[PDB]
Amino acid sequence: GGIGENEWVKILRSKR
Amino acid sequence: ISDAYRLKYTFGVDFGTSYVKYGPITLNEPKMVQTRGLFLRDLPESVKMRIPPDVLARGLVVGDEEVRKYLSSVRDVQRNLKYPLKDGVARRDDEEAWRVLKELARYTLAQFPVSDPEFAGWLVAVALSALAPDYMYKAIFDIYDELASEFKIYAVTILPQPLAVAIAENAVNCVIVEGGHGNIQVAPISFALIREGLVALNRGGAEANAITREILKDIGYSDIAREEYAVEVVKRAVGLVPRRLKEAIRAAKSDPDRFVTKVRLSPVVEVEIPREYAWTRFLIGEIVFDPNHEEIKSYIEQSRLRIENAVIGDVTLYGEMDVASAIITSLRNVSVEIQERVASQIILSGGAFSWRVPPGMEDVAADSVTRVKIALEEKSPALASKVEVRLVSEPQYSVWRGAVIYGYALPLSLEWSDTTREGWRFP
Ligand SMILES: Nc1ncnc2c1ncn2[C@@H]1O[C@H](COP(=O)(O)OP(=O)(O)O)[C@@H](O)[C@H]1O
Repeated sequence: GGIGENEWVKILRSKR
Repeated sequence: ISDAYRLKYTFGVDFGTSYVKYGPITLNEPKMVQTRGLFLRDLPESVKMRIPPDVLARGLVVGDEEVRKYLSSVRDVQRNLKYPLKDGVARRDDEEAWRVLKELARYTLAQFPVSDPEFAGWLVAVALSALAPDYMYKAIFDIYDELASEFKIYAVTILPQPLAVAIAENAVNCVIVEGGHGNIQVAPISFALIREGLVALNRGGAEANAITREILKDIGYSDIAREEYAVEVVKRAVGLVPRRLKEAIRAAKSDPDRFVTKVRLSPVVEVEIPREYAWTRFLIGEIVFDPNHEEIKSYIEQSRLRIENAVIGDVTLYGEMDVASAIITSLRNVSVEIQERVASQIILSGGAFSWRVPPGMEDVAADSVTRVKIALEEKSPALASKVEVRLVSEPQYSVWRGAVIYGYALPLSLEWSDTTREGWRFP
């Protein structure tokens, strides 16, 4: 449940 | 706006049908306040004499302690207590509903002051029901734009509650089942909310309370049953979920002493569930999963309970459909490619699924995960053999946790679009 391991962080940061 | 800044000043607000969960990303658990406001009308001069002038002039109170302060004074509180989201949607022209929502938005920000100069406003992430129409998104944005003149607010975004659960759970491909007081939302998530698969049920914790109230009257506690707070305490204390209802009822009628129980409501008041009615504990937990049982229909036939469809805009909320059928319907309404990705993980969330099994009752009673697995094994053995079902660690807090993660990660270069329904607005 940590932020660093959460796969959604990379998905969301890729949005344009 | 640095990374460190967003790890301090992301602010999450989950507008539930009965509770708002709120606060900064630095909290270990969110604060909670009931999704309601009390209008101060028709008060005796005796009572009005001792109310602060600024409160009397405002005429509307939010906050749990503050509403409790004045509730005893209002004789007719059905007319004066307003619940703006009891079915997840505030109607466009319901001015009292939107006034209560603005007051709640103000109150929640007011609980967290400033004392560090490098602060230039919150980054607010709001979660709303998947049922919310476009005009609700616009009205919520308007509220926070107006409050930006009273509080420092750098940016605002909005997302649907089922997507927030998937983010909190680190699950990019899943089916979410989110159940609160008002309704159940079923939605597939595959890198986004798959709208075509949304299925909504017109049952929730309110229905568990409704049948608890009718049981209490049958036992002989009609006066207690008129108090909503007391029905809530009894529901949480005595409700049970059966593994299979007919087997649970046979066990409780053969050995009723196993299932009798007592509930303390105050230093003076206590409620007892006696032998004749001990089996009815299983109706209270079962009704959210499946209402199609003769013992529930009996109260409908007496005009003492309602189970019906509702329509809100473009979505029908089904009264009778069981939770397993809703999961199977949701999958059928999306493409096979999506089904193969999401059908592996079913995730239950929301307070309506909080049930625990008392020690010793494992032979006849169930938690929510077990009840849903049993249902899936009956209606789709293939799916049941391949799926994992779980309940989130903190059923009432999962949406808020996903909202703060979303607010932390969504790029600030992504501007709100009315076409894609995502992005930031800057007051
Ligand atoms: N321990 C519990 N047992 C049974 N029901 C519970 C429990 N805790 C909370 N609930 C129910 O959960 C519901 C609140 O769910 P919540 O996730 O806050 O969403 P919402 O704000 O939409 O109601 C209420 O109907 C409440 O009675």
